[PDB]
Amino acid sequence: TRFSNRQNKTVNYN
Amino acid sequence: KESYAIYVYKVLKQVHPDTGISSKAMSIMNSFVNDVFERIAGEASRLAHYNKRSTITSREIQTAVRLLLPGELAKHAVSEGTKAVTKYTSA
Amino acid sequence: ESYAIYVYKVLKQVHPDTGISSKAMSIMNSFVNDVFERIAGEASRLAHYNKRSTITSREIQTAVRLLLPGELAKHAVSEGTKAVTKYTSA
Amino acid sequence: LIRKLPFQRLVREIAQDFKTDLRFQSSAVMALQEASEAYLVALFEDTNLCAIHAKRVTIMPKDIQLARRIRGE
Amino acid sequence: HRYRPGTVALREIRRYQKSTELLIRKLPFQRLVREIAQDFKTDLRFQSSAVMALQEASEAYLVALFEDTNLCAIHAKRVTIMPKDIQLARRIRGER
Amino acid sequence: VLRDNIQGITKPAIRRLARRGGVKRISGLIYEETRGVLKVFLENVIRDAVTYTEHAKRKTVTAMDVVYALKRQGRTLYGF
Amino acid sequence: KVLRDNIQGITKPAIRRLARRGGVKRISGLIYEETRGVLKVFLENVIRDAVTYTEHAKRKTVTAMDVVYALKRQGRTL
Amino acid sequence: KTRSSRAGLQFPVGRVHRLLRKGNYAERVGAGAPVYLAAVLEYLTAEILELAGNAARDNKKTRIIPRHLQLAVRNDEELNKLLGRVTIAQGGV
Amino acid sequence: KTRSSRAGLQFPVGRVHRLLRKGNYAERVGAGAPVYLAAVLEYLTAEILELAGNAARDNKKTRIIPRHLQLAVRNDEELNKLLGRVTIAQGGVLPNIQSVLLP
DNA sequence: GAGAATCCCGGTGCCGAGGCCGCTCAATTGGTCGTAGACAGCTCTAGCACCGCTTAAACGCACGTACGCGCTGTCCCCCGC
DNA sequence: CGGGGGACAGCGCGTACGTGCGTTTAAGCGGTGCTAGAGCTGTCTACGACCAATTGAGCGGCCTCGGCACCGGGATTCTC
Repeated sequence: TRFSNRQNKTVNYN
Repeated sequence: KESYAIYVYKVLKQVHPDTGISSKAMSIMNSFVNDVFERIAGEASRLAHYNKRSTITSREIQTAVRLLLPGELAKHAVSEGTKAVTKYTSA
Repeated sequence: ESYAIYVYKVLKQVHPDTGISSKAMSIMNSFVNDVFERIAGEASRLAHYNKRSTITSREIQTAVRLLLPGELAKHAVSEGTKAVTKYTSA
Repeated sequence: LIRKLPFQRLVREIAQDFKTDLRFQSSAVMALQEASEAYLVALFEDTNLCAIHAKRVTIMPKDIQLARRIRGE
Repeated sequence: HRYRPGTVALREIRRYQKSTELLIRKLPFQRLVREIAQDFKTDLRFQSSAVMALQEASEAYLVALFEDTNLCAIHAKRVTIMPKDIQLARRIRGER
Repeated sequence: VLRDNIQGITKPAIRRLARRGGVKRISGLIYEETRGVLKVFLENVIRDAVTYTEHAKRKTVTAMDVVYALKRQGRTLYGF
Repeated sequence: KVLRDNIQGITKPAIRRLARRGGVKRISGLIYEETRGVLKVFLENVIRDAVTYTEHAKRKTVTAMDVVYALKRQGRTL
Repeated sequence: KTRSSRAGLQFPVGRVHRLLRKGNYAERVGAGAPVYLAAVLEYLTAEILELAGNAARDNKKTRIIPRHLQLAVRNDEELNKLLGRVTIAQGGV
Repeated sequence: KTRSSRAGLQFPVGRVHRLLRKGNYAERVGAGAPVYLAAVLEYLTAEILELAGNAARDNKKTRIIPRHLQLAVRNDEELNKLLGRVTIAQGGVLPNIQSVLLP
């Protein structure tokens, strides 16, 4: 709901 | 005592309410919040002194953040600040 | 405004034969302002940490020990002590 | 990774050199461990970069001296 | 005759260390900065002294990088400077 | 063309600088590499200087603005 | 009981573990004594300022907050 | 309504407005400045927390922990390069 | 008489005090602070000026010039540590060579 | 051994440095008012030292191999004119 | 453009580093026990801030003289 403006690289942290 | 953890909880629930947070991480957020605050404020102050100004305004912080902050984060944050102060002032 | 007059005073005290290029004096003028800012910054930080309203000799005295390397610091600090004591008596 | 008891005994030794009488919060010791580990690991990554640039698998003390000069100094 | 390679280099190194002038050509630098600044604003009527300060800053920064990378090259035990030594230098300096 | 001016900082000028750097022997690659490094560095500093300049809302950039830009980059230059 | 811990406390296996964390493949047997020295210097640098912070508080005890002040400015420069 | 809720912001504008005085940063402060400050503070923390939430979620943990923060911080080059001198206690490499 | 001469110092104590208040570094200043500062400043300036004078005399100039200042600071390890991030226009570099480069 | 480069010596120009004078602003002096800091006391807790016990880690030695170092030969490039 | 030197690759050899194994050692954790100083509170006095007046020094401008730099010639020193 606190949306994020930047468009950024998707990450997998698993 | 004078701490943001409740505000961290607010935005945490606002951003990822499926995630808890360790008190350690919460403290790191508090340390982080204080660090960025003193960074932007100290800059804006010294800019105001450089401009011979006894007052700090939206422009000073809007300039300082554009100085401190990476280019995307800057214009995104700047837009967020201008939107917010627009809502505040229009209210 | 400038320190050049005082720069000349100290210069003639230490090397009365010599002169200086105004370029070099401008270098000194920038340098003294730099060190003055740096020391004042540390004084502010110390005062803020200790919730003090004021800067005293104690604050600058300790801060110098943080800026300077220890031998230069020892000279600076003892000279400052002598200066402030002479001001206190005179 | 590094052992709190030896580490803190070293820390107290060095403090004893400056003050000659101290007390320490355990949180201070923890913080010093975290700082020292992070600093050392970073310096290791640098010195490894140096060693591979010299086409060695072993790091050498020369690589430490060089890395410390170039980054630190 | 021809002086053997490096003796010229050594004596010019000694000259340039002992001398103190700006080594980069003046107008080329003035133009270069004029262009790259223009990406950020339509027109800046630069104070020339500001250009001079930029010239000094750039010279100092480059020469520092050059001596660092030369230290890298000698650690390699080459004497030819290679771009990889620059990349390493910037990496270790944390500039990359 | 001023882009070509980044090439227009000539090979022998770079050589002169390298001699002040004390370096003995240099490969042909280094010139473009250093041109890139310089471009990045200078672009950053001027970006900061112009940010000051526009905050003062005047068309003139000053040396003082450059000094502040370097200072916030984290490096200091005297004589101004 | 003749040995003294301050050097010895930092010891080959722990250094090896730090190197492995640092991704190092292999190490000369000489390295450890360099790193101990460097560590001493690094430690020496920070703790001196923490002492002086503690002096300005006139307290006998050194807190993590004093450490944070010394470590903050010194870490950013280094 | 409160200044924060007037701005829609989730941070203590009154505190920071006070802090701007309390830190001597200037003897005067203009009403938008603490508001504008609060807006960017909220934005900044949201960006990092979003990444850290993914890190916890990816690690199958509800708890955000220094590891998850550190992993997030180092994965964005901008945050990482912004935070290049910040060190995370108990944040592994 | 002037506070500087009451202390016995050349640097302008009144200037220092004004600059401290202008810089608002704290709400208040104790009267000893500006004199102690002026003292340490004067000491530092004398100390560096000795080395610059020495360099100028070795160049057998009477006028000190920026080169002499650079050579002074880069000779003193203490000043150099104090000034490691500081750069001097027209200062050049301290002449030095890695012996392995020599023939 | 010879040639090229570097240094020293002398003269002249050009400007900057140093000094003088007068004016204006800052610094100094004195008094008043309040608050911040200093001083003292009390209570709480965290820090320090040592023992008890388990277990894991560290140390020392031997065995093996792999990596580093040095040598040699060829080729390209960069340096010098 | 030409020539020479450095760079690169490949090969051999020896030593050092890594791994395994066993035994020793100290860390890690918990508990014992106490005292110091940490922190907080209250009170009082000194010190600085503020205001006003006066005086002297510093700043700015101008002038004069000396120092430094540049140019030319000859001798010394290094290099092939």
